[PDB]
Amino acid sequence: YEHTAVMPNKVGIPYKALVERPGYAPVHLQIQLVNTRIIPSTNLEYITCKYKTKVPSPVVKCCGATQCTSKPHPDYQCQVFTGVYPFMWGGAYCFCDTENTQMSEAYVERSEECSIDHAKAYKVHTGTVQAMVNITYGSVSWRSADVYVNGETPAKIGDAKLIIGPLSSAWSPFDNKVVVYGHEVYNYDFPEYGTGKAGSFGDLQSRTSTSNDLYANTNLKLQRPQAGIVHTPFTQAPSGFERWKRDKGAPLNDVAPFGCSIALEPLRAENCAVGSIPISIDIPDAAFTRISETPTVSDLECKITECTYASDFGGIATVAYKSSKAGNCPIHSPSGVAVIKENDVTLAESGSFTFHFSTANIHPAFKLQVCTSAVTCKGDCKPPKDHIVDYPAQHTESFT
Amino acid sequence: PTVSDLECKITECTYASDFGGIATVAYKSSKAGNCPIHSPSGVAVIKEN
Repeated sequence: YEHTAVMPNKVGIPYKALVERPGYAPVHLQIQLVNTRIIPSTNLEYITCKYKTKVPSPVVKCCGATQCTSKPHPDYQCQVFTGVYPFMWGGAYCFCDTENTQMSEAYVERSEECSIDHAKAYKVHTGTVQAMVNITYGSVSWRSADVYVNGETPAKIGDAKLIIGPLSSAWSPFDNKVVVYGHEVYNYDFPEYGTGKAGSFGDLQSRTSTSNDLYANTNLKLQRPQAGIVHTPFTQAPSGFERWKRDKGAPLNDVAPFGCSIALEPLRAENCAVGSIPISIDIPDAAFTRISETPTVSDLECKITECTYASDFGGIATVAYKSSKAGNCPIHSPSGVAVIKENDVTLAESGSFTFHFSTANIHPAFKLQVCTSAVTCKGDCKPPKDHIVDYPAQHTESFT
Repeated sequence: PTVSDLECKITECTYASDFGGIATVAYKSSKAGNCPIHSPSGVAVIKEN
């Protein structure tokens, strides 16, 4: 009567199920968990990415105490070096003949590559989550409502009233703190902004793009510019945009107990083939077409016309229908066991009518609930040789 | 899918392997359509494709 389904996510080739009803004709669902998306309430904690030591010009004090005055960008590396007297054409600027100093100074500033192609941390909370889901319904055979994933607000679009969620499209495998580097979202904790994570994620930590301030524990180490040369060499640990895609933590575009893949995101959940959104529909008696205002199919028999073995649509099977009433006649197989493209089958008494479907097996022995009548549409399913369709129509290859 | 019932009897035949022998067949089938035929021994050689 009210076909709940926490059936595997599908997004690539919709899956189908059947509301059995004996008072009224059974009515189809196409439960398309196409968006398993998230709407976190979040906070940009820090961009990370490979640095650029766009050095401030060294505040060289050569004697009379060394003074290095700081300029914008917290975490300011400055190191005196002696035994080098500064030349640039043969020149000098140092102001002792008892000290030959070259004082190298370097701060971290965001790379220009940080602007475009970069890692991005987040403090991720559940927030005001939502997902949209198709239910084909009645004999209208389409309605795709979008409601909050937490139940909360039902919405009746077409015949069915459709409730999406609770939470199963409101969380990805994110932790509270996550760093993201590419497609791959990395469940990488840190104790808020203001912390140092050199040689990992948060080596650079800018809270603004095209930075003028950041926190850069990048393991920045100045070395001696030997032979009276004036330059600043920067020795620095690799970043969250120099690797961590094979020095990976938990690479979410390659792992997920949410059964999804993830991109460079404040956390959304792309392309889920399992991760089941628990779907709940409130379908009144009205939402069905009634038993005697539809056929009640009696004397039916099913045989293939030609099924296709593959969890993609194309399998067909005539059913030599014959009933005791006439009308419209919704059809569907019980669950994703056979996923039927035809939400509705036309029915005339003593005729024969092919419907469309998809199977996860070579024998199409799925019941089809033809307006208060099951029938096994057994026969022969000739595969399309080789299935390259991205996901199974069934929803997880649920067998007929 | 499977050819379900049928019975055959002459409508005057040949005593010869010349093609001229005919026989009506009260055919019936799981689904109506075409049905290629030939004797499965080839003792009757059938001109009907």
